[PDB]
Amino acid sequence: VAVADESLTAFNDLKLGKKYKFILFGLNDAKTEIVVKETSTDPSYDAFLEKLPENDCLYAIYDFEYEINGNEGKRSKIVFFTWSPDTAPVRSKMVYASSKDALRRALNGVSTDVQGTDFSEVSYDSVLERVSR
Repeated sequence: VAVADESLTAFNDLKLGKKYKFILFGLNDAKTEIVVKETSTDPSYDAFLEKLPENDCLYAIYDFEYEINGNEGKRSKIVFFTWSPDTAPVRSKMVYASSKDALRRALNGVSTDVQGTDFSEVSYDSVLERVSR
């Protein structure tokens, strides 16, 4: 579909400005474009997970910061999440699956990509392992 202008601006603020810790994107009612549904500066990973619709899909961008060690500080990588819970309607999964690339191709700067179908696939530990290793 079309990527709302607002969605790009929000990605750039997070990317160059650290303005938000994470952003939740979704399709509008008209299913014509990808808009931002929520933004947050809340650093707790649990506040992120509590916002993933148990029976629906969405796209998410999270600024994951972790310790690159050797007493060397932290590192931060932008993770793109595709959230398609096993319990979401086949109709939802279908439309999110095909519109994904429209959004994913427009966001320059993403390090990792995570496909989430259940909550354990998006736990702090699974994502840490994926950005670390």
